[PDB]
Amino acid sequence: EKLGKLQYSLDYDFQNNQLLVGIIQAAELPALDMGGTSDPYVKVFLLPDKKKKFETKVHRKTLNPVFNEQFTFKVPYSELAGKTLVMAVYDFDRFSKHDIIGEFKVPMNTVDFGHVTEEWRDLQSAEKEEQEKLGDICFSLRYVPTAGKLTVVILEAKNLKKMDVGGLSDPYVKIHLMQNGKRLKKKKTTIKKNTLNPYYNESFSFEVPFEQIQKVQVVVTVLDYDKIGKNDAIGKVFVGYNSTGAELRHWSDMLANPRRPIAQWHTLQVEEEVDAMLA
Amino acid sequence: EKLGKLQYSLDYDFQNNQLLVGIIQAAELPALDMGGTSDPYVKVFLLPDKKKKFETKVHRKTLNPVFNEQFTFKVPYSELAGKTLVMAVYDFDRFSKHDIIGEFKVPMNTVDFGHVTEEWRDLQSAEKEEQEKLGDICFSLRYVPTAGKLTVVILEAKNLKKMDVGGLSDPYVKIHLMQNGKRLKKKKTTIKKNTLNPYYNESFSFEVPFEQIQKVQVVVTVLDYDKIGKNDAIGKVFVGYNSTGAELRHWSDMLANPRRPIAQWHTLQVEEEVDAMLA
Ligand SMILES: [Cl-]
Ligand SMILES: [Cl-]
Ligand SMILES: [Cl-]
Ligand SMILES: [Cl-]
Ligand SMILES: [Cl-]
Ligand SMILES: [Cl-]
Ligand SMILES: [Cl-]
Ligand SMILES: [Cl-]
Repeated sequence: EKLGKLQYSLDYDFQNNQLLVGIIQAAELPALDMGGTSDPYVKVFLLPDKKKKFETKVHRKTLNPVFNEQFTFKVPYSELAGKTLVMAVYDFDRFSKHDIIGEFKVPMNTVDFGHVTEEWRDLQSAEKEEQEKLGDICFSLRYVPTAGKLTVVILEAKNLKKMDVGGLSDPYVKIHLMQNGKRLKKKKTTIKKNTLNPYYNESFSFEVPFEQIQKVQVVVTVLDYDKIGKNDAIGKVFVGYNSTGAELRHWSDMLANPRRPIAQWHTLQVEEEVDAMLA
Repeated sequence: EKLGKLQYSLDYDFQNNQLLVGIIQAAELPALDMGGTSDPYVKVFLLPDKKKKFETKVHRKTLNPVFNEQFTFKVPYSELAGKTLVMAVYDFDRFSKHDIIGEFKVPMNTVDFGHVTEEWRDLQSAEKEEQEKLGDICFSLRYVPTAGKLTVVILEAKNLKKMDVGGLSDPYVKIHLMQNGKRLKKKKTTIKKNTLNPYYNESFSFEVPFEQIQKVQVVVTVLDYDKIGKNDAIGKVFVGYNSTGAELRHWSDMLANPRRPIAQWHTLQVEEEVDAMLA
């Protein structure tokens, strides 16, 4: 099955005890018949912990993307056995999908370290990818340059994780406007009870002058409401400064289409790893 | 004449007394040079400076590039009159074609500040672009990941500026391997006398382990030899970390084609402005 090639680099840096993964480029990706081209990007992670995933920038309308991106996994050399590098090429669109054009796995036991690995390898078929299920959140972003008004509409969520024993969840979403690690504003949606697919369609606005929009970050977190007890977050995602892949594309599209609300689905990630990226 | 559209943003930031220029995207670029498409990028400068230009990343094989890039010009509001913003869309080539697809000028006197300008405007015809003439330098880059060997071959130069009264120049080139503002190595070619188009074809090597190649910078400077007196640089250019446009493409191509020498012509820039970018 012809799915194209991926050029990558692999190297263990004994100095800083970290694995270096390079996503150079992909070639000959399958040509769509329902679209024409693809908006490819690569997710990079190490099994068995599909918690931490990295993403390349999403490339527009192409079957031969050149990424030139580097990623890092802090792992002690003596803990490499049992781990597998996964490089999945996704086809972007504003949906929850997970359209895996193809992928390439590299079991650490097949790698000759102490020498730099850099090569092309054919992409293999794959429908589902090892993923931690927390659900998807859907929201729209709209920015009016002149007025300096940022509008975030929390539309809906689906397949949320079950936070209530012998039940579902009581999901609510809160937004955090941030700038340089500093919390500028907070917002919270109403609470929906007993559901994994809440529908909100609640709009919120912020005042972000054009001279700042380029430095802020909008953090969206979905949590479960618990009357008697702590409200545990089920997952989060953020867009704006330093965001990557799909999140960066969402933010960019917003800036490219002033005055228009761009809606898009995002895959929720574990609160801990998203916080490290906002760090 | 159909040359495509450019979407840009313009705004004066009275807070930091600087002009903000945004190059969002271009559409319908004419299907020309290099076959089916082009490798577009935009040079941005404020006339009558002409000496300081900025460049967007070069986008591969496309007639509808989305840049999402921001640039800054520190200019006092009271010194804006008499200045013109120039946004020229070039088509990338490894030769010294300096081919302009189209351009769009914005005289400051036509801008209504105190309000964000963001729009599309058709590109206009243009052959030559206001340029400070210093000449072009041609060199090749080759990198061997495993061996950690970086090879720079100074091939030749052309149209060098005349540094000798009632004569031409006595050009020589020196290379600076840098890392984090720190000078790691130096190299110098032989000296060619009385010429504006010297031919060198001199090769040099550096030891840059794979775990560092991603952080170094190769600075190439062309100077005029003067026996009795100071050797004045005619111009320079650099590639690697933080390099942009054509320079970044050269560096990337090197990394994408290990073990192969990638040759390319570069337009020399004034020593002062290049140093500010290496700052
Ligand atoms: Cl293509
Ligand atoms: Cl690309
Ligand atoms: Cl690279
Ligand atoms: Cl939907
Ligand atoms: Cl293994
Ligand atoms: Cl293969
Ligand atoms: Cl593009
Ligand atoms: Cl933008």
